[PDB]
Amino acid sequence: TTPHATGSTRQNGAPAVSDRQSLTVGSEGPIVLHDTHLLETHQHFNRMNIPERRPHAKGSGAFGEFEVTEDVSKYTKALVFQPGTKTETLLRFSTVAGELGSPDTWRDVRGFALRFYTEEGNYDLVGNNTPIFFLRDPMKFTHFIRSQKRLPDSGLRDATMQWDFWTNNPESAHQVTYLMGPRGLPRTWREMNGYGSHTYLWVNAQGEKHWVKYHFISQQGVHNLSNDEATKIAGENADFHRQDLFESIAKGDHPKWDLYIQAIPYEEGKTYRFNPFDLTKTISQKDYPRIKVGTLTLNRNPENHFAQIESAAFSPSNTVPGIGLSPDRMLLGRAFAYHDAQLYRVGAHVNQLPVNRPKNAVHNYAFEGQMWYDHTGDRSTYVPNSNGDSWSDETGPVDDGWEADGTLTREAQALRADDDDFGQAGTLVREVFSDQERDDFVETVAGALKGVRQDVQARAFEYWKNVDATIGQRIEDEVKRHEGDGIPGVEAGGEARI
Amino acid sequence: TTPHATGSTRQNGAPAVSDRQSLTVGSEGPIVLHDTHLLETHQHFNRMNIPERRPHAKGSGAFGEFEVTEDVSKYTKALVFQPGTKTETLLRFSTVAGELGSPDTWRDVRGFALRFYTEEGNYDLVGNNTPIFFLRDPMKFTHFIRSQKRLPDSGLRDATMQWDFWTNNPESAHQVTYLMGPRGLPRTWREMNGYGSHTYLWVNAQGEKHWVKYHFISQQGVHNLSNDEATKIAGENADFHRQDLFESIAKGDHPKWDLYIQAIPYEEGKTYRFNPFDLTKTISQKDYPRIKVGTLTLNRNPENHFAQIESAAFSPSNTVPGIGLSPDRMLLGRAFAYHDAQLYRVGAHVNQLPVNRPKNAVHNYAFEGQMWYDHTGDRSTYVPNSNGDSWSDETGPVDDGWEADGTLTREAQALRADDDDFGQAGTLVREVFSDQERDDFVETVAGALKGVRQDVQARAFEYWKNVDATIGQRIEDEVKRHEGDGIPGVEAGGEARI
Amino acid sequence: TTPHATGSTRQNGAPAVSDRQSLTVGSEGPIVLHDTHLLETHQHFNRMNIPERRPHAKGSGAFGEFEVTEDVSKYTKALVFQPGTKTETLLRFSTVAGELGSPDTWRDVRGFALRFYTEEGNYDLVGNNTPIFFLRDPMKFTHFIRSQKRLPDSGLRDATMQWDFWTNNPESAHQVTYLMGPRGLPRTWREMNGYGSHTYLWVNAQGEKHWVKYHFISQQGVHNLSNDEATKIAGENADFHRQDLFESIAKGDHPKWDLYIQAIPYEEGKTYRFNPFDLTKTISQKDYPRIKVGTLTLNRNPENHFAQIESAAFSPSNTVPGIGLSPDRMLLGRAFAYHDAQLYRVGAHVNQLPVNRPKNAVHNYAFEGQMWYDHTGDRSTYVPNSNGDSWSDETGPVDDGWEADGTLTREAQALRADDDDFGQAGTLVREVFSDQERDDFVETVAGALKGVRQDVQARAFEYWKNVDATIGQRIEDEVKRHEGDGIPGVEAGGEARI
Amino acid sequence: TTPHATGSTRQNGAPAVSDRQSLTVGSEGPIVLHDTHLLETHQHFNRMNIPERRPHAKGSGAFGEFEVTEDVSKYTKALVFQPGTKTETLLRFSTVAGELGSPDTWRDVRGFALRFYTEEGNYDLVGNNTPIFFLRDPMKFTHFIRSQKRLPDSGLRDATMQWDFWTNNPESAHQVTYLMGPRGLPRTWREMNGYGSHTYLWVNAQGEKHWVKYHFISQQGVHNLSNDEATKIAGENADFHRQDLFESIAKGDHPKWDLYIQAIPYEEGKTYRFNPFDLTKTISQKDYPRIKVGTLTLNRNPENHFAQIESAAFSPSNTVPGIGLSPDRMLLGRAFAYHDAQLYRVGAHVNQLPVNRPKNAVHNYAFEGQMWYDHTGDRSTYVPNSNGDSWSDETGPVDDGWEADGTLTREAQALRADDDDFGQAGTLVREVFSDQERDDFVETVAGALKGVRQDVQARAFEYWKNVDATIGQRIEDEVKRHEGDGIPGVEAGGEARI
Ligand code: HEM
Repeated sequence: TTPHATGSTRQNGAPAVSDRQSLTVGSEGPIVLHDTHLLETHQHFNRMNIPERRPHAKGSGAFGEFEVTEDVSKYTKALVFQPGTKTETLLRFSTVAGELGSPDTWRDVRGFALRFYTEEGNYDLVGNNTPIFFLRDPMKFTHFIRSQKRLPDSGLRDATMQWDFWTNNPESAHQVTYLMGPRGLPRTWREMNGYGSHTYLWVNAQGEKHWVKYHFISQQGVHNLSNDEATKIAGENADFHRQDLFESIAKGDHPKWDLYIQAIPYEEGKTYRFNPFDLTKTISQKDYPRIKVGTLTLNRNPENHFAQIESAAFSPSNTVPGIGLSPDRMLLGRAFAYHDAQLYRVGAHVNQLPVNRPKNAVHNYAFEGQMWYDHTGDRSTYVPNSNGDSWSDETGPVDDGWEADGTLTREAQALRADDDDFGQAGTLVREVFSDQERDDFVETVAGALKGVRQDVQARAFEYWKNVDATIGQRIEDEVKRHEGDGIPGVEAGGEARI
Repeated sequence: TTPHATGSTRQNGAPAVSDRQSLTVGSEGPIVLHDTHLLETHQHFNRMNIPERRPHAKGSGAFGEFEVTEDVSKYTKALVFQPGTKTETLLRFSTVAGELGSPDTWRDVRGFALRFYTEEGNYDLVGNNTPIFFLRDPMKFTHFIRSQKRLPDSGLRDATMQWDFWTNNPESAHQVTYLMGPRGLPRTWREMNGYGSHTYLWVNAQGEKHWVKYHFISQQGVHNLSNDEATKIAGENADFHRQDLFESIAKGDHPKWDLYIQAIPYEEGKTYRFNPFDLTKTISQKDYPRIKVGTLTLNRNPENHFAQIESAAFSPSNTVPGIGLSPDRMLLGRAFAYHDAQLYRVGAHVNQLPVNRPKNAVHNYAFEGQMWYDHTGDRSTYVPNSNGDSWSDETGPVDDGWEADGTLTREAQALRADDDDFGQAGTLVREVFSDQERDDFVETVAGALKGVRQDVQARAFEYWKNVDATIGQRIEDEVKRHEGDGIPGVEAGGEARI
Repeated sequence: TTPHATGSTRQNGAPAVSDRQSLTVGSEGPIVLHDTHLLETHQHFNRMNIPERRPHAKGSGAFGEFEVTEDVSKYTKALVFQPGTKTETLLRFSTVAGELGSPDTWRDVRGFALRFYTEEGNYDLVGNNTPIFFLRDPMKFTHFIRSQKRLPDSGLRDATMQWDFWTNNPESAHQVTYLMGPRGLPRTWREMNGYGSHTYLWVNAQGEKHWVKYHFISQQGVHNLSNDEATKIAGENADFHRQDLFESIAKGDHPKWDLYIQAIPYEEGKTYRFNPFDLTKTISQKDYPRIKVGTLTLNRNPENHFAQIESAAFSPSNTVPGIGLSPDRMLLGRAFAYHDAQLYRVGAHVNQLPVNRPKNAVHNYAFEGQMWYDHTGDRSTYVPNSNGDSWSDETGPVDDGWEADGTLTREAQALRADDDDFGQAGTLVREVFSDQERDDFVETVAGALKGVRQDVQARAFEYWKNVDATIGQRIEDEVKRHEGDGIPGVEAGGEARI
Repeated sequence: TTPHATGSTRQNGAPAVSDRQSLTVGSEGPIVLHDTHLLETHQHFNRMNIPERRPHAKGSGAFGEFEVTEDVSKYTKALVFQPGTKTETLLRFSTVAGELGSPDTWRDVRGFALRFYTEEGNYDLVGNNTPIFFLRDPMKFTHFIRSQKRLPDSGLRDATMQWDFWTNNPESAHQVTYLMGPRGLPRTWREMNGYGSHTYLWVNAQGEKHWVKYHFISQQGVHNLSNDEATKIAGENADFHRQDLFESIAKGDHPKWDLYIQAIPYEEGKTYRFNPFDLTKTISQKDYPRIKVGTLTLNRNPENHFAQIESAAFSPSNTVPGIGLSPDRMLLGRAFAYHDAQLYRVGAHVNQLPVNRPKNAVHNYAFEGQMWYDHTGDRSTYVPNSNGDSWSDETGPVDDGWEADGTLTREAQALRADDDDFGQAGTLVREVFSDQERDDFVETVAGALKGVRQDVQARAFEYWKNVDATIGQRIEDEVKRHEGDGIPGVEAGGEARI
């Protein structure tokens, strides 16, 4: 306490005098321009909001730990996955389409964004609750997300727009099937699996390469809500998932996931009968079984949601030695996009905020800019230099690379032996779902098509029949009778929609 | 169509070639850095979101017309209110606390933001659906809004925080009573009244001054939802109000409001038994009756929600000759705050966007800055100048002013004869509400207090007993039995809250 | 060093691999999109620049110490000025009109911006190298600065614009005389005086008030350059002053200034024969003599110019207990303007950057926003609260206030007995300047008028004759003969100017 | 004029009342918070400055016209270069290293940024006044520019840093030779040549490809200043080039350049004895002669420098059909970097500002964002769509592409038969320069090395001897005697430098 303290300060540390009354000319007079405490507090209030994420605006998370319990050193040299290693983590969960204040229990994909604070940098595995996605080229991603959001005139979400996009981009079928099935509505984030989705590259100490898939299997099981239940919860508690996570950890109920990988030898990646670089494809566990790595535990709530969760900036570009990207076009687009969005959303120095700083020493050739908190003193700004300030200069083929040859083109990826748009979705509907799940699926899909413009409905019937003739007929019959579930978060029809 | 057209362009107008596939080295190869269409489209996608309004993030609106049907020329010289004048309008409706994607049917205040595109500038009457507010000094406003939003650790709304603030700021009682009563949940925006809330100054052609209140009385009546109904709708259709407005106008059902004023002679403003400059007070219609002015009709939907509604920037500083502010401290704070927030939210040149431009010629001493669309050529940048570029230089007392005298102070406004924190709220509960409304009010308030930390509940009981001894006891009895309604948008208790 | 280190890292702390070659498909192939090190480094490079200050863009500074050597406790309770106190300082010097890369030796005002890192907050005394300024109302300031900068079409500085403004605002005469005299061209920043210019309020422990002027008298003396010398230096070394300061401190030659105040009793401020609240007036040292306080020494160079000097954010609003503002309209405008500019220039959290943080604990009701480095955990966001998080709530007249009474008006300040626009300037020319200084002054002013549009020249002759009939005739005679010095930084005439 | 007009307005179009006095409580009282005209004007003034370009901050330009006078339709299908076509242009000239207010006559590269407003989009040819550059990989560019700017502690330019960079990157020799020769100091922008520097791709109507170099040969000749003359001018008139251009056009003296290309058949690009994709190499005019295209005339000054020149945003990504990029790594980096910098410098909608809009219709899949002036109404936001809103979907090899094959690598480009770092520079010194130019060159280079740290000087002597043994010895001898010219804009040595 200072001699003239009053209970709080202005931004310069001087006593604020009052947090409750403005500076006026007498009790009845106007406010004066030089009420600097009023000005500082209001000008800051007016700049509290930052642009929400696009997509995945609505979310929350927690800190935890990852422990390696198996030996996978033969597949990677990454320090984080070496035998016995324990690493601090941060995980943010999210929906995709909805904005900052939208209900948690809308039918949607969920994000599973995981950071490992490793000894050789921050390693971000930015996943979802599905092993696949709707698209295989990033040029389509902007269109997709806009189709999932709002009409330009009325500002409403619209199933007609969603189905127009999906039916005109049949590569979407595998993921749309997954979304419309039971897993479109997780009961809690604790009761859903996480996946890397993409094929990544692992490189071992000898330079040998494997293509890898990541699977985070919940120790709490996979539990889902019905459309009706999720709708009810959306009204009663729009932050049901956020609350559940925080309360579970606060009570000492720490959720866990076991990490497994699939590991494909380098050369087999080029010849496998499904394209591992096609994000719409899963890789059969019969061909490439899951191999255990270790266990993820979440055990610590944030102390400040905005500083630690909202301001967190995850990026697939945040690889570490031993782990690389792959020829998956969607992943390569992501390598650019996140960092770019974060410069706008948070700032040029987003990676100097405590939650985004690595544990190891950063020695990076970047200087100046707004809000530069940790400056580099008189370090040289150029390389090579004669001043003893180090730089990197490895030449030749990179350890996390691969080969390419061809002419510059814009075209679809070449099909492997068993690649198509509909086969894997079919397999899901026919072989994986139970009878009860198929019944629910029909009611969901028919519901999602209710009120959809007729020409778009007609294309949807052909789309679903391509997935499976029987399910597609069942959906068609129900839509023609105007039956089906209400879908939390979206509807179609009426004068304010297409 | 150009000779080499492909169906769409890049930002420079050159053909885009593809909106569907990225530029790769062969079909199987990586994406190249020089896919400039991928880069432009993604970099723009990443900068689509802007900071949401704080407060009043969730909203929508429509264009319309205001017609003057009475003669109020004796009270004001403002062109917009002269006999027979018809003026184009824009109205945005909103909630207060919730973010961009939050349900429309939460219990809350609603915004009623009205712009008139007058011949002498844009006149903004930025109102609410209540004639009063919770506070009488703008220093408290930042605290209030933060109390209505989320806890810093868990990110949840919390009734304990809301009641802690309200019970420690008893000036809030009049508005908290209004909010907890029937009008806290409008059925539609068409079925709610709008109010200026503040006293404004009107000045006539001779310089005579009146203090005025604005009242917009819905021709559709005032209709409200129950807590249970609003909760159900929040789940089923989070954009119920936005949809209702758009569909009603699209069908030709144009909602109307009649404008009335109360007009207090200048000197009587200083002596009236309730303080007209205290935003927590209504002015009795027995003392100062409502006088009709004209009728507001909404008749045209936006063609682009984001450009015309989200990017609209309303401000109480946007007065026109004949209409001024008043010694209401809250209004004086608002004169600064909106324009300031909009510089951050939209940009320095927010008032050059079409929706925010006036109809008349702007000749303003402001130049340069980012995104300066309409430049001033070689116009002089300073005054006086010898180049024939005009400026303003009226000296002496302004026509929309008043007197003040005193020492610089931070203290509460002096009480008029009948000013207090609780009397008007009481009158509402005892005399205005029906028996059924009182019964509902008890269930609402008791519900809002369920799970609230006990020390804060105890202060709430004293607060409600100060409003009315009988209602306060009824609330206390119900809270002690753990009864009451669920309140859409908020709750208390549990490990993630206070 | 990590096991896989390469000499530098990316922003996530992972090895960068190369700071010298991009990632390509073979040696001859294109750059791939996923060269994330290329992207991070370029995207940061592209965001290194921040808006330059307006005005005072060109500058540099150093750290030092202020030691109180006299007892002025009877005039102020401010901790920084209590007997024997030593306080760390930061001082930035600057010109006014020129941009970031403009020569240091243009004829101009110099800034003298001094921060004291006190035990009760950062106290900023943001002065100039003159005791007066050109204007007495902040509405004119924007116009003035724009007149000192560039024409809207050609982008050139123009003496015609400068004189058009000055001659149409005769309040400018006192400062224009000072600027055109010897002190318009300091040889070094070490060899110029600094001044607070404005009257400030000092309040002692008993609540007694004095109006104060600050004077920083250089121990190195006041030494100036001729127009010809300054022009030569502008070509040979555009950073002459910046270099001089850095080299002098590096060699151990620490420049010093002694601080003196003038102290006017509170009531005498209202009756003195020159208006102490008029920034165009000096206060006679015969009436109110200088009183010594202590000594300022600069002794430490920055380690990083951009982080410590460019990103420094000084503000007259940064008062501390014992020191307040005054009824000087220009000072009251400054209380708002600096903080506002800094939110745009640097960011919302400009006062969390190390150079701008106070030494004492900040407990301020501001939360969230972009680049929030030092978060407040779970501290309450509202007041009063029941959670033990303190706030301020002092009521009544503030200790650094004063009285006012009147109607809202826009008009000139009332004249004291001896106030006018020209008298003090005259006194300077007639009584203070030597014969040689008068001769130089004539050559400077005539030079500054060379090529000026004839109608503006004619008004300038009347202006100078009002200052002093003899000097004004001498200037007129020289201008009519087209004689006079070239003025570093500006000229008039020709097809690209007025 | 409106009935209540006062000579100017606020931003909402209402009369401003005064541009000269603030709103106070009586003449002697404080300024009130609700002086909204003071607030608007100051808040805008505070946001007038935008980040300067990095690099090429200091510049100016003019509009003009390009006329095709020859038939080059066999080489390109680009509309802009078809027989007889006349196209409106905008050209911005600039230096590179210096900031916004830095003198025009520093020794430096000059920018030559040319936009053609074509019928098929804006085509930007963003050149320099040299056919080569210092570097051949964009990873080095950030380092280079930072080396040309200021030391991190003192904020001074430093020749030691410049030479440390250049001598450690010997690829720089060709361009450093050009810069240190006569053409480092153009007398005017009218008296310098412009060059595209890079190889670009031209594609004709049949799909046949040629690699092209652009050369803009001044009809005013090439005229240069001495170091001493340029230094003198830097002091006397820091805006000498800006003024010269504006005055010449104003007087009707319209500067012209003739455009010539070199055209290399596609296959010969891969085998030519100098690498056409190496920006440090010129292509011999004996092997590939210059072919005339047409003439560029500048004939119209800007009406607003800031809106039309400062806010102009040029980009090499702004190609048009018939013109593509090439495998030059530096060009490929530029395709990303400009647009990125402009999003920060100006805004997301930089290409909606009038100067940056194309003449033809833009139909681009980008929506929303700050300051969106020209919205897209209810146009579909996704593709394909069933709503009649067109998109692009060309599949297969692009017309402006080429082939690549290899593994992902970071390494130097493979050498052609006659590629090295020093040979072309030599040829310049030995064969192109006259005796007098060689004498001047020695004095320039020796001057540039004066005061440079001895170890860096020693490396510079080896560097210059590699260019030419005789010139290198002459430079060494002069440096060891401490002789040489002063170089405008830079020096070395002393306590504030390396
Ligand atoms: C990889 C190498 C280069 C990179 C990354 C690069 C980057 C940039 C950037 C970011 C700007 C500022 C753009 C803006 O803010 O509007 C710029 C300006 C400029 N650059 Fe480049 N540059 C490179 C090489 C070159 C070369 C080789 C040339 C000439 C052939 C050139 C000519 C120019 C010109 C003339 C400007 C100023 C344009 C104007 O007047 O607005 N640059 N450069």
